[PDB]
Amino acid sequence: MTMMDMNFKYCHKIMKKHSKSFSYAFDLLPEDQRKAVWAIYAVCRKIDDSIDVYGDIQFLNQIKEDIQSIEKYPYEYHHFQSDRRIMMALQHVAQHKNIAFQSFYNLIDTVYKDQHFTMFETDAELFGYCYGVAGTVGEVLTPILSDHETHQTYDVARRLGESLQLINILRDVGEDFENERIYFSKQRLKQYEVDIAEVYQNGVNNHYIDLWEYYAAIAEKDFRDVMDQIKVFSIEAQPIIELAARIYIEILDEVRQANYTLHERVFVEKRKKAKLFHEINSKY
Ligand SMILES: CC(C)=CCC/C(C)=C/CC/C(C)=C/[C@@H]1[C@@H](COP(=O)(O)OP(=O)(O)O)[C@]1(C)CC/C=C(\C)CCC=C(C)C
Ligand SMILES: [Mg+2]
Ligand SMILES: [Mg+2]
Repeated sequence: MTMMDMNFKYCHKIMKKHSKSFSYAFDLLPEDQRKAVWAIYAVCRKIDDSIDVYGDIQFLNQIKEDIQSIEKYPYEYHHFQSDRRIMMALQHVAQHKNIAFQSFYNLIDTVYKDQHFTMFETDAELFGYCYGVAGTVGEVLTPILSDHETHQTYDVARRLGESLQLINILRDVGEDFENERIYFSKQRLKQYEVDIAEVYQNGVNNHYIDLWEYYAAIAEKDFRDVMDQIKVFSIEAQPIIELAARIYIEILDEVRQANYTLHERVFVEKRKKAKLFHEINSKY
């Protein structure tokens, strides 16, 4: 029951706490891959949460320097500046897998940027943001969840990450609005004649529903194209990745069934998640 085990179990704790869908899915991987996913998760979570620690970029620059120490000196003992437990585990993972460190740097730049948030002019900017926050995560995970990483593998993984993020945005419209974030593009908002503030005030309508469903068709189409290439991923990871996706896809029906409410976070019941997994296991 070693010190390293304790490091991973802490990372596990962070993921079960914060990520109900992805926890449920990725914990079903073999031990060595699921532990690698916990570690990558906890690093990404620290990066995403780092600003509201003091109020400024301090903890974030520490995280980055810790990651750069590992990249540069993967086998030396580091006195980590941010979170020792998470960084020891990432270092362990890096000694065994070809981590794309530039994908973590991309994620971190995206977090820096989001301080001076400004709304996206076009869907092209929005999709670029999706890459920064979530495509990158797919990239980091690639060597973990596939046997032989090629460009096709990274591509599928990126596309998956980016559509899960688009689903995320689609679940959290109202919550995001309260935090003075709107993610739909000004182009697409103007086109559908939608003022998010107005809809947060007055309830949904046919305009907002149409704009919401525009982006949903994009996420679902991207989901289907990923599923068609599921076989880039190792045989053990295939069903797990399919479940993670299906669960997050189900969030879209949850939004619908709640009439596109901007005043709560909808969710897929645990008992539903198990149903989807049952469904997926028959196939496999
Ligand atoms: C490392 C791992 C599993 C996740 C990343 C953990 C973090 C925190 C990243 C910081 C930026 C953020 C917040 C991104 C959003 C994750 C959901 O937020 P979370 O808060 O956990 O859950 P929920 O909002 O539902 O409560 C997201 C949608 C990206 C999901 C992308 C995946 C999974 C790659 C798919 C490709 C393959 C599997 C090849
Ligand atoms: Mg969360
Ligand atoms: Mg969100």
